Amino acid sequence: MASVTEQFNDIISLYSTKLEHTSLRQDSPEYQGLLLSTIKKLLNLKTAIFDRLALTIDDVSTASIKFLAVDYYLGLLISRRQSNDSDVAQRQSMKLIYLKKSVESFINFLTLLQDYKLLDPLVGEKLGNFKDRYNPQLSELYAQPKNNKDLSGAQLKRKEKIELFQRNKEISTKLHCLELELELLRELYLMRLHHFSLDTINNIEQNLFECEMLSNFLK
Amino acid sequence: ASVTEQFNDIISLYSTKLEHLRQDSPEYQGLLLSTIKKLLNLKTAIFDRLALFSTNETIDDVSTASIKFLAVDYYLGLLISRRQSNDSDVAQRQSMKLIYLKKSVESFINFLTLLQDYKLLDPLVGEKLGKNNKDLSGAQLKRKEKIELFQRNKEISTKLHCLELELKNNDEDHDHDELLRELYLMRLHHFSLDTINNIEQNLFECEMLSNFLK
Ligand SMILES: [Zn+2]
Ligand SMILES: [Zn+2]
Ligand SMILES: [Zn+2]
Ligand SMILES: [Zn+2]
Repeated sequence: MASVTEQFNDIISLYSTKLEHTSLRQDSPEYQGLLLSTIKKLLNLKTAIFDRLALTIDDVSTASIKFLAVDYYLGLLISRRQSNDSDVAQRQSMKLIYLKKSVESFINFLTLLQDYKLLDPLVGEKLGNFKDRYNPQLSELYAQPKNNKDLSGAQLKRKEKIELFQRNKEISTKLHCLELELELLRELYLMRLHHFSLDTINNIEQNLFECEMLSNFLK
Repeated sequence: ASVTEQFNDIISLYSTKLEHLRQDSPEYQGLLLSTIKKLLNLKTAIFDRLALFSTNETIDDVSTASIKFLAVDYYLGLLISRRQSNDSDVAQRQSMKLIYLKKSVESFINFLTLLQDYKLLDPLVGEKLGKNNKDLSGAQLKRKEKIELFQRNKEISTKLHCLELELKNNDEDHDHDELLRELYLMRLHHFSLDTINNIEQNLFECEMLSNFLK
């Protein structure tokens, strides 16, 4: 519906202008209220595009390429949800559900790019390391030091992080020069997905760590 | 019975049953509490009664067999770290945990101060001694992967390892008292790193808990 592109564009704008960063309290009903309706809209859009219109990357028309990011944006929005339930257990437990759902969306997104043979092999190696795609482990994303003496383990982790970081910076700069230069459109859209897939690894790490940390306090 | 025998038993209890199965259990928390109580009473005896470290002005005035007592505050930090409420109410548990972590930090800092008093505190440790849940978790993550910590732990562990072997390796039947003492003091150096570590972990957890309220 309406068009799908305009709808997507409005969603992304709400995200960038009001939901990515806020000056309001994140537990505020004004913030969560807009966040929730945004998500509801994006979920409706996914159904419209993927289910009802039912849309190789050669096969995708230029303006449709944007939509491969719907799960990315669901990832980003969902990780930001918070409950205001008076019940403290319920509100904390809900947070874990949000982080779980955010990560699932993020994984949907990578899996989709992989299905289109678009996935940076750096990102794909990480995606592949999940023994259970639906139960992904922070221990599968990077090598982790065995203990607090494991210098090699820690140096290996730093090596893998630095490689993520450099690659992310590289694609960010390529995306940046493309946006500013704005035939190029198609390249921009593809580069944008590229930057998203790298960003995703950071979000998946942060959410898995954050989830594990907040979970211990409920145990 | 004596101050020194009470200490070895407290430490042995910790190492065997309290350091690492079932932590929410009344049985574990019961044993943790009695051990903390014993250790606080031993603290009163050595620190206040005997005044061991207020009356021996220099580290060399402390006997080798009494160097071990410097770690009292260290073990109190550790024990207190592991205290948990088993109340059905989540908010009570979490607030009770906040309190414990705050009290474990106090002991740990007490331990470093005491090492500082004896001019034994490592210069790096010394300068360490003297935001929502997403940002805290983010910050923790990056701190936890800093190299300096692992490099330093590796070093001290190998120094420790070699000191123990130099102590044991003794076909000549020499007096290895100077080495024994070096071992003990190095072990406190180790503890001091683990303390800075634990203090950060606790402060992070304590800040996370505090967020849940504001
Ligand atoms: Zn440029
Ligand atoms: Zn989770
Ligand atoms: Zn050696
Ligand atoms: Zn605190």
